[PDB]
Amino acid sequence: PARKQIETRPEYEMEPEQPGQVYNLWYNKWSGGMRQDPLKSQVKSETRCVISRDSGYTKADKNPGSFFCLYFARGMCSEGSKCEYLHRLPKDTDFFNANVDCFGREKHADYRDDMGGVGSFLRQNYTLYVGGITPTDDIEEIVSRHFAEWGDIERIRVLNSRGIAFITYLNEANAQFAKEAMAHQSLECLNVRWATTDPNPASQARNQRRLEERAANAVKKLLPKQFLLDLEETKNGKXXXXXXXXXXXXXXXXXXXXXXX
Amino acid sequence: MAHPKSHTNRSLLRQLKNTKFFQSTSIDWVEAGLQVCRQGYNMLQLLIHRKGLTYLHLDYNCNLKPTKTLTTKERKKSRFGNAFHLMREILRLTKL
Amino acid sequence: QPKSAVVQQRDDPVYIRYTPSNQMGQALSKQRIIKMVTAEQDPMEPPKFRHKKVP
Amino acid sequence: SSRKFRADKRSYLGALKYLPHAVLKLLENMPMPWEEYREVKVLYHVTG
RNA sequence: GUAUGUAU
RNA sequence: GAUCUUCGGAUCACUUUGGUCAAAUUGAAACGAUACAGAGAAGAUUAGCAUGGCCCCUGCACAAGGAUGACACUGCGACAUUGAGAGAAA
Ligand SMILES: [Mg+2]
Ligand SMILES: [Mg+2]
Ligand SMILES: [Mg+2]
Ligand SMILES: [Mg+2]
Repeated sequence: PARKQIETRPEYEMEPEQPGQVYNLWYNKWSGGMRQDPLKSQVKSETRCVISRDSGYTKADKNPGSFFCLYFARGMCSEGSKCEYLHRLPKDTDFFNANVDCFGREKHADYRDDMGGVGSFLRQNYTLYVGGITPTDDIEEIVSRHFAEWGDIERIRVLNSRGIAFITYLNEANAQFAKEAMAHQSLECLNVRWATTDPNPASQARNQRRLEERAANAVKKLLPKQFLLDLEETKNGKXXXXXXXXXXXXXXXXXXXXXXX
Repeated sequence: MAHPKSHTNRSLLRQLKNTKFFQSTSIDWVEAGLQVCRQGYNMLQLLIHRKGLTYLHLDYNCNLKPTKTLTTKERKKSRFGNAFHLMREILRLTKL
Repeated sequence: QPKSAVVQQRDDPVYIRYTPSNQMGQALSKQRIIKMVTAEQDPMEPPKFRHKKVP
Repeated sequence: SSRKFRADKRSYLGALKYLPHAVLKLLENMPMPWEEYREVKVLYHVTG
């Protein structure tokens, strides 16, 4: 099972900027004139993965608490079949915890300036910042075709004035996963970055409301059944008599009353 | 001449041998001369690069020299100190 | 003084018991015996962090 | 040069401190003219 | 027209 | 496996894994290119020492340098009034 997208792999050797990048043995990079060429100008990927075609069983699937392979989302996981990490999309079951990005890489304090491949653990982002090509208004058919495959979406926005998209996602795991796969692809290469808070008050309140709702759902399992019984009971009653009756009976507090009788 | 002080034996080279980071073996002298002479070459290179001072290159004969030719602003960064140089010229001897 | 080469091994495995306090819920106690040990620092590695200056 | 040993590189400078002490053990052992080669003993940092 | 800083 | 010794039965040996990524664009130096401007002390030229820190480089340095390294503020006020004249509100 599995597909090894490239059996061979890639070996890195270079002399960019022709006359001497030197190479800084301490931190493995080159150093010379034209730093503007290094800031911008990222070159297109050689491969993109197709989900339905490539995905399959792995050695990780047998192990309960694994991660996904980073190279799978890049579409070059030379192992493929006998890969140690999962070769699927992140579902609601997969879970993970706070300081860990879906791919296993640890999170950090507070973002990059240019918004890198991992985000902060102090704020949560289900979103993605992009920079795309603009043929006509069939862009939205193209965007919705590709990004929908990587995960369950909440809402695709596509600003046509500036070729940019704020793509939120249903599961946070898909968002981290989605960014890597989309990034460095053609529809120049798409530019993928973590999203800053969207401008204006109303929109933020709308997002805050969604996050709060998400938290409430998470809490909801936790609360005591009698407390659970109540809010639900009150909504159904929308009852008074029942409440009164309950009050009379009452007259670790619940435990103490239980202990007495 | 002082008459020597009473003391327990410290001995550095048997402390390092007691941690799990050093191992022991027996080889030829000239091998372990080259070993050092190299080790020191790198240990300076990695210092030169960590400072991002990457327009100077040490020759394999512990000889430091600029390539680019620098501004006065780029020279003040170079200005390696009384130690490093002493450490270097002690290597130049070991090499010979 | 950084104590060059002077490397000491506090090499008594410190054993402990840890009584957990119903954190989320569920399993409560058990008591779980932890066994602490000191990983013995490589002699060479220079300082592991910078001197941040804050008012 | 290679990334495979990007860990070590922190220690490698750490060694620098004890280079002058390696020179000195080495020269106090130089083999002497009548010897053809001489075998010695060594401590190495497993880091090389 | 650099020593030394400001902007991309 | 080896040594004793009933084919039972002994005895010797006991839980590895220094990991900031699992495959060098988007998670660990910035400098450089370019443009502008272009060097304290109340004429002009000019040595300097200090001074204060969320500014720092070179230096083994509690020497010394880096333009004297660079950068550096100075309304308020704890409010009385006097005596006269005019105005609007109680
Ligand atoms: Mg001075
Ligand atoms: Mg002057
Ligand atoms: Mg001067
Ligand atoms: Mg001063």
